[PDB]
Amino acid sequence: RDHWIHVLVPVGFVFGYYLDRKNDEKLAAFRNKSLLYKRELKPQEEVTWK
Amino acid sequence: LLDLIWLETILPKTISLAQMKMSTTITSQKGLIKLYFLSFLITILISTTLLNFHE
Amino acid sequence: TLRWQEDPEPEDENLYEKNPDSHGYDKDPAVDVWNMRVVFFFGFSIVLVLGSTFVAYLPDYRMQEWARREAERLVKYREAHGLPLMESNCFDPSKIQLPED
Amino acid sequence: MNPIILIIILMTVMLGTIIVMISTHWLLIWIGFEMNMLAIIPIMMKKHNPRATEASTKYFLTQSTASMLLMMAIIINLMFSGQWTVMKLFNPMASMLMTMALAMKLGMAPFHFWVPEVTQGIPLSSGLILLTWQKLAPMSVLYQILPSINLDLILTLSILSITIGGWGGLNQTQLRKIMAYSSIAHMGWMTAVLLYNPTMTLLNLIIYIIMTSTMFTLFMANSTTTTLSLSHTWNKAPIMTILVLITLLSMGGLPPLSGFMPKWMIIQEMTKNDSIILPTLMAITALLNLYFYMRLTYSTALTMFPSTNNMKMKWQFPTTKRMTLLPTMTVLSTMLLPLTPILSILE
Amino acid sequence: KFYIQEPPHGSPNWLKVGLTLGTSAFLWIYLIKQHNEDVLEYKRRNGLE
Amino acid sequence: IARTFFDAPEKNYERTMAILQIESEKAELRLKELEVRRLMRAKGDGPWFQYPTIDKALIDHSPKATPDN
Amino acid sequence: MMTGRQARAPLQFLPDEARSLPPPKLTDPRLAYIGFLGYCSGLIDNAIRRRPVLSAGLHRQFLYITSFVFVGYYLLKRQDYMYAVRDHDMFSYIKSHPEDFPEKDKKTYREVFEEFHPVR
Amino acid sequence: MSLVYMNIMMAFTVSLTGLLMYRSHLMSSLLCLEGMMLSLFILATLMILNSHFTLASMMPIILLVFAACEAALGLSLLVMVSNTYGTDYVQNLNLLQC
Amino acid sequence: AKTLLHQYWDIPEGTECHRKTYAATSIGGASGLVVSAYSVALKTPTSFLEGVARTGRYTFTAAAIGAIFGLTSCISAQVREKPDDPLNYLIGGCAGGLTLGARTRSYGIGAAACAYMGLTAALVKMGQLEGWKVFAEPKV
Amino acid sequence: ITKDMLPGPYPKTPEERAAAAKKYNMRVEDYEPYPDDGMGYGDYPKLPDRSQQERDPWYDWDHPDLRLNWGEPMHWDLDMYIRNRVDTSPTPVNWNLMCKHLFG
Amino acid sequence: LQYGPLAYILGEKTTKKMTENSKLITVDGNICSGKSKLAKEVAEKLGLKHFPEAGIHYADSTTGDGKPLPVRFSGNCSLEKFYDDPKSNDGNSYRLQAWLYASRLLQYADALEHLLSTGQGVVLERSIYSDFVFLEAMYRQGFIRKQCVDHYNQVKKVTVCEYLPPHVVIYVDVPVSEVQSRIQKKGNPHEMKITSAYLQDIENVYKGTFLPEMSEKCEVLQYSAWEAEDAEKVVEDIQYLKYDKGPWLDQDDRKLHNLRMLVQDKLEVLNYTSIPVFLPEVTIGAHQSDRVFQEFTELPGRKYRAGYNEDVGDKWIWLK
Amino acid sequence: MLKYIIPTMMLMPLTWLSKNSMIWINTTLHSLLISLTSLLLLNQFGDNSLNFSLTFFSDSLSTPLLILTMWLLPLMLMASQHHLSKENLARKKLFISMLILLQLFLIMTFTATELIFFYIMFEATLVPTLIIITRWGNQTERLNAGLYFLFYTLAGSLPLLVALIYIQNTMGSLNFLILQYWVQPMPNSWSNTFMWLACMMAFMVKMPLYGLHLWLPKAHVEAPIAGSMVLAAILLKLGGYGMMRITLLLNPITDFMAYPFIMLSLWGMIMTSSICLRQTDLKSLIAYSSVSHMALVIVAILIQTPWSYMGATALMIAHGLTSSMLFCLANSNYERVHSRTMILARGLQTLLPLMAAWWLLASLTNLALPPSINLIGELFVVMSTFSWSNITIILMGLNMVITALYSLYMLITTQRGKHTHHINNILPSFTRENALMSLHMLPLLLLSLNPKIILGPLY
Amino acid sequence: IRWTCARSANVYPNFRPNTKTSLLGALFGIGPLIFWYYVFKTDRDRKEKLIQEGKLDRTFNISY
Amino acid sequence: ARQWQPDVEWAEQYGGAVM
Amino acid sequence: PFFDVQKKLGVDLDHWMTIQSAEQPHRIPARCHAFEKEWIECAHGIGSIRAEK
Repeated sequence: RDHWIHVLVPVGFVFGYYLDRKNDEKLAAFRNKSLLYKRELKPQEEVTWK
Repeated sequence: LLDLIWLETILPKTISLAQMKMSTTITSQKGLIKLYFLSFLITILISTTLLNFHE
Repeated sequence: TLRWQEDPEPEDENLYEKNPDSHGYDKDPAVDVWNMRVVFFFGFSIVLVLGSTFVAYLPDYRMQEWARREAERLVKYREAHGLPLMESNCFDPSKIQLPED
Repeated sequence: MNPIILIIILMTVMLGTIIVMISTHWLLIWIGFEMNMLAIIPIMMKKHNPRATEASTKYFLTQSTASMLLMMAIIINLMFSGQWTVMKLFNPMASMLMTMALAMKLGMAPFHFWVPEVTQGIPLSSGLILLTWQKLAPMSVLYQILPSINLDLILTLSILSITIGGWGGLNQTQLRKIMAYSSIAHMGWMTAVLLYNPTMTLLNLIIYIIMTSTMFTLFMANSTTTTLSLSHTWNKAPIMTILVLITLLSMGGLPPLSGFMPKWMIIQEMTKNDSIILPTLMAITALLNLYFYMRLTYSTALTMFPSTNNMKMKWQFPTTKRMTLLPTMTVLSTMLLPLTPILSILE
Repeated sequence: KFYIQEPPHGSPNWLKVGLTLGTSAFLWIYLIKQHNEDVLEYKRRNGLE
Repeated sequence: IARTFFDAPEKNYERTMAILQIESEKAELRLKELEVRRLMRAKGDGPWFQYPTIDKALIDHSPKATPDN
Repeated sequence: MMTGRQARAPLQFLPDEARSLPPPKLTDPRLAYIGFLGYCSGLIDNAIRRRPVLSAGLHRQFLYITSFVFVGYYLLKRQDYMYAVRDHDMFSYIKSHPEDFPEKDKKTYREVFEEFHPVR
Repeated sequence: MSLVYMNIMMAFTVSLTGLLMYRSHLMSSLLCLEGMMLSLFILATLMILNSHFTLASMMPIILLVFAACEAALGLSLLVMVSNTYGTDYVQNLNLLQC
Repeated sequence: AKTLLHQYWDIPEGTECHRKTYAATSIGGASGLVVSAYSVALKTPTSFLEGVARTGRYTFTAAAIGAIFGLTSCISAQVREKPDDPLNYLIGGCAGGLTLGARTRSYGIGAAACAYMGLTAALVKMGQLEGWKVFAEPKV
Repeated sequence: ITKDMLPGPYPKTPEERAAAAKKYNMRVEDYEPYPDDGMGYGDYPKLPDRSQQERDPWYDWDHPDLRLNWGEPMHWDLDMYIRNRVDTSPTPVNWNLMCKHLFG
Repeated sequence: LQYGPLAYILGEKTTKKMTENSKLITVDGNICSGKSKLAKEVAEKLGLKHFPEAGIHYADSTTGDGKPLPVRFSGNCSLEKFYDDPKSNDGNSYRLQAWLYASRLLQYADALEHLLSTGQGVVLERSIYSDFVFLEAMYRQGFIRKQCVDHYNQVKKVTVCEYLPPHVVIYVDVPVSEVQSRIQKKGNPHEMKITSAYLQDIENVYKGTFLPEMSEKCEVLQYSAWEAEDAEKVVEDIQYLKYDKGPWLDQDDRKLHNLRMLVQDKLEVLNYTSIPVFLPEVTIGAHQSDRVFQEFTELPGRKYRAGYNEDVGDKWIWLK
Repeated sequence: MLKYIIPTMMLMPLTWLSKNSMIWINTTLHSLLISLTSLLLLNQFGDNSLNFSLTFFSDSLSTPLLILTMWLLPLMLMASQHHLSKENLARKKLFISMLILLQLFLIMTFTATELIFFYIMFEATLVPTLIIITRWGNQTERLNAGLYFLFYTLAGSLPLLVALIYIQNTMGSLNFLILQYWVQPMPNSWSNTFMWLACMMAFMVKMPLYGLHLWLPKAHVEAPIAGSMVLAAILLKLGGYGMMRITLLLNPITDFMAYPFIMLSLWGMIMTSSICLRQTDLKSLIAYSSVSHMALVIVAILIQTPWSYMGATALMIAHGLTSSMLFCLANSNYERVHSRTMILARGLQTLLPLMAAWWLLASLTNLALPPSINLIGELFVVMSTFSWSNITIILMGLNMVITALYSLYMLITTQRGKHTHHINNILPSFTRENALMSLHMLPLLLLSLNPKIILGPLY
Repeated sequence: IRWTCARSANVYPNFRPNTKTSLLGALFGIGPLIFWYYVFKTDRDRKEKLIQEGKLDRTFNISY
Repeated sequence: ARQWQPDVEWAEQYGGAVM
Repeated sequence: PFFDVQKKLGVDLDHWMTIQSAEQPHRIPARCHAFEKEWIECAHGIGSIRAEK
């Protein structure tokens, strides 16, 4: 490819964006446990947020 | 008077002159071992008799 | 007096001589035009206009207008039951234990 | 010097330091110290110059006085304790004598006068061997006897070493004297934290060893002994100037480089013991070390001093020096901050 | 040819290349074997398997 | 914009609660560590600050040349 | 500080109890950083000898990365072991001496009194 | 403590003060250093023989030999100085002031 | 060197100016004696009488510094009617700085010595009041 | 530009005064430096302290707006005495008379 | 590095290869003494390697492809400009003298390396021990200043002490009149601009300061213009010499090992040529040096090391 | 916060593997892409801040600074590509790498929830800035300027490190949220006095405060154009951000301990403003204007009222934009006339009309013309200081004169009058310079339409 | 260039600290600072005394 | 015009026996 | 650092000469064998602080 270098910055965003999502999986200790948003789970809803 | 002279004088330049003078006084040694060992004896005598580092 | 070897200062270059259509970005004309196009496209038509559209349509920034709606509830409650419109205490004075003196 | 004889002498130096490190008897500590001195004397006499002879004579006299004071301390502790086990001493006079003996061995102020002298008169490799390897065994002996170390004496020696090292390095033009005064200031830093947490002393010792090794390796690779040849280095090879700029930046404790790692940790072990004046004073004094490092970086890499006509000839020959572990030591000394908790392996 | 004097690094030292690649492969296989042994030992000790 | 790019307020709320719990536990652990280090430096009865003494396995208990020892 | 803890099993890099802890993952961020350090050292080795930096000596760069990753993995394992030892000693000393660590009466804000300093 | 301990310690002290104040020569300072080593020898063997420390009697001989070896090294350095300036004066060892 | 500071500090502030002045003069004289000993050791005088003159000059300068500082601090603490205040020691430090300027026969050294010695003496009094430690015992 | 063209310290000996007057392109007897009170003026000349409105409005200057010539030693407060700023030109009536009349 | 301490340990001693013919012979004379061919004549009698006299482009012939580089990269001086303008204001005379001294030093290092590595004798012309006879001949003619002589003396003092003098030095005696006759005979147009006083000063410093200087450190043989035409007599004289003078006798294997390690490091040999002494004749400014170095890097086969240049067609770079 | 750090650190392979003719195009394109990406930080809530992980967070104070930084990097890339056109390629790549490293350090300094991480990268911002100033500065005095800047910053900020470690040992944590919920009042003692001084003096130097500002009219002058942008538009605001963060823990000692420093700014912003009336140098004039504006910010922070805090946020953003634009205009004039003195080139409206229009608009935004956000910030600080005390309005009002008295003065001698006769190299304005001016100015006037996104976290 | 170098870069080497320069620096450097500090301290002390005694009119003052 | 770089006297004052 | 090579490797190099109540040639006792023996059996394994207090 003559100009493959122009994928260096965008995909480095996307993978980096994905990393932030993984951090949410490490911070779900109080998911559907906060006193303000404690709510019974809807049918066919395993989690309130991902 | 203020920005170009006095504020330039009191904080940075007096400090710079002090460190330059101290550096010149520290490294004015003639490289004589006799004076170095006399200083060693003075240091030992001061630490034993005056500063009381051996009690 | 004899002095060291040194190149003399070069004369100031004019970009409009060798390129009368120069945009001032580069000496190469194609690189010049492409740099101008990149700057004008990604600066004005990508960040500025779309950023203004994004900021103009922010989803209820800092909950601000929501509070106004809540006020339009609360007064509607507090003017209907004869209650004072605002109390002078933030918390209930019954549930505060003052130190004795 | 024969390569076999040089190798045997270097292993004798290593064996002496190891003997000091691994022994549990005071007589073997003394024996290892004499082994180290006797085997390191000829390395300073590698070139057979009058300056090397005078440097070796001064080093011999200082080490002899230090070893005799150490033996006096050992004998006093023998009399007042009846045992030879390398542990806390049982007399304040013996502890004081041993502390000043090890301070004379390490080059602490006001026993520092030989360090800028001797390092000037010996080659670069021998100076590196001195300023890095000779400081391992006395630091181990100081590590083992810290229950009996007087706090007043060791803190006085630390602040004197730091102040005198900064004010001495402020004046020099020669590189070896600059490294000597920098060494004096760094050992003031290392001994200031010894009685609070010796793991920080180990960490600062390791970081200082890596930095001094990198700087001396760069100087040997460029064959530079004064500041003007280090200025000349920009024409011959610019990458060497970039490396010495980064290493001198790291040696001053400038974050995010690894030289910020020891001293900051030292502060973290001295505000725990509610000592606030001393670490602030030591940082304020280490700003002078940062100053002459900045002067060296100004002369070397941030500007371009004029060169000569014969330097063009040096453009036609690649370097052939065995720059052993230079990239590894350059990387390890500058980008080691994000692995700061690794110091827990030294606890 | 181009150079009047033959460079010392004109041709690759194939023995050194062989030792380099061999010790790199050996270090990698030792590392992955040690990691597998460590994780199996940890799972055996702490009971989760 | 809220559906595509922005996080929900509930997700941010519970993430902040988890963060606060983790750093609160870390801070209490740090304070307990400082207190424990001070106590073991003061008394020396615990596993830290155990400076070495002389091992008693080096003593000879065989009868000597003189009975008075 | 821990000099008496490692006084009955001396000169052990990783003792038996270190096998009771989970080993670090091979995709650890610290291991990746140490491998990046090894790659940077390989690039510097290429640079200071007047070689093409990104081209010459692929086997040397691979050996640099592998050796750095090996040493870093062992050092990380030792680091987590010694931090676990620190935590274990701390909790054991807290448990053994209950009188020195009294539980504090955790009052709410309706009983406590805080002085108000107005900003005006 | 005993009287001879005071006398030996005073001998060590005066030899130390003799070492630390160079007069003209270097051989005199070397002799002062060997006097310090001799006083250390005497103090150590008096303490050892007083308390009937049997094995420790092997020690002062080593304390001689090693230090005596060091003395030989010192002599060689003096000879090298005598090969440069023709005399063992200490006021010629100042080439490293600058 | 610990008994001199103890005998200076056990006198309550603004009670007896003579004993405080004598104690501060003794402390200054000890400091000047140490400085003169190091000066005549490191830099050899050309004659014996030159060395005695330099030692006497340094000792008298530092003794005058201590005497003026102690006298001014005690007088100011007496007349201002507050013993626990760092401003009194700041005034004493500037008086000592003016004494240094009078000894060295210059004005700029006197002004700089006033400023920095007043700051240092105020810091010393603040540390004595608040119990700041420079040689802190290892407690953690 | 060369290092000997920049202003230097206060001249005391007559030959330094002559060299300073040669440097500033003026006669030796017309060159009066500022008094040596340590205010940083150095050897810069003390000009007759007149505004640029007092110059000849018909003589052709090198800078017609500034009423200035190329190479002329400019005043220490030339940025103060330009035609856009404070003027010192003579008035038909006296200064004290103006002040007294306005205040009264 | 194919040689070092490890090769010396395993048994590569330089005393095993040194024969009786392993001699360093230097042939001298005036600028037109006819010494040149005479040295070549010696080189075809005892089987000795003949190094020609080091010019401006000797180092360019040693390294790279062997071609002479443009003069802005090597030397930055001209011999013809010196002959036409001996008192030039750009300091061409001393710059050329310093560059020629550096070239002679490099040639002496190469000769010593060849002699100590192969055991074959080497014939040289006008070594570093006989270069100052030009420099004073400049200074006695008023061509250069005294500080140039001071800088040359400093450089020579710090770089000549680490080498060994030749075994035999051969001097050709030709008068300045016959020298100018030969100069008119050859017909190089810039060479008639030389002066007779310059050649007389060259001869005077050859006879009064050079031959008495190395009379004791090496065996000196002097010949006239017609004894030099017979090479058989010359090799008969040099084959009947009893070498008992100079420092070549007390040379152990360790000393020759150290000398061979010194001469094989070319950057260490030229370490003290560019001492930081700022003279207007040799000091090159920052911008000019930067521009010339950037031009030098752009030459083919010069950007990288001697085996890592793809533009000249080097393969397996990724495995080297 | 990993979605912005990773592309910024991937900009270095982008600028190190590009061709010798397309480094500027690629770097400008991808930095503009990152500036567009930066708008996803506006998800702010009226009660809670935006917390990403244990390491990074961003409330409504850090968000405008982050957007300004990642918008400012392409502007520096476009500005600094004319005086480096003849430069060697490797040094060009090193300059771009220094700019990239500076942006990375800044955007992770503004988001660190823990205070010692903030300190570490707040001082990591020193190295690329100092390298740029002392390497690509033009004249002799760049070395002295770099020494002054570095030593003022470090000598002011080492006690900040000591105080922060003391806070970590005493309170038990340095997380900003934990400190928000665990803050204890600071009583009256000398220890707390020096605690306040150690926490404040670093930001006092970096603000800069009057009397500690001596490093500004050197480092803002000897530096190149991109160095001038970062020096005037982020780092001063970085000190202000640190001041806003750390004033939380220093209550209620501040209520008297801020008493001298306010005066040191309240008089100070007079004196430096008067300096701009008698400055022979254009860059020095802009630097002293920056000193005056940041002193006004200092007063606003020290009186600690809500209106002052929103005024300080708006003032910091607007002053950064205006100072960067003014430095760009001065650098264009310096490139055309090859001298920095203001009186040399006059009457440029006759030759360069559109650049004269940009000069007029920049000067109008400098003297706080309504309804620009400069006037909004200045006005809010004025209301808060009037609430603080009455006579302060005098110290405001006189400043409101003197500011205009230099700004229009800067408009006149550079643009109005008769042109200099002997200067005949006044080329017509390039498209690059005009594009740089428009990209500097149009966001400011657009921010005048919706200012509520820069009014701080307590809007 | 001579004028600019005299106005900016030549002020410090030609400065000598004497009675006139020191008195002018102390009079014009820390004079107004002390004056404004005393004025603002006096006004705010009076205002705080009036506020805490319930004397100052603060009826509609809810924006500060 | 161009960037200033140290001349002979700068290197001489940086290259003496002492600073 | 004190690298305990001897205890790791099980070798004895200088432990026989460290104390006075150790094994001696011909079992010759010192004059203070019992006192040092009692002190050593007290202070074994309790640390330096508890040993000295």
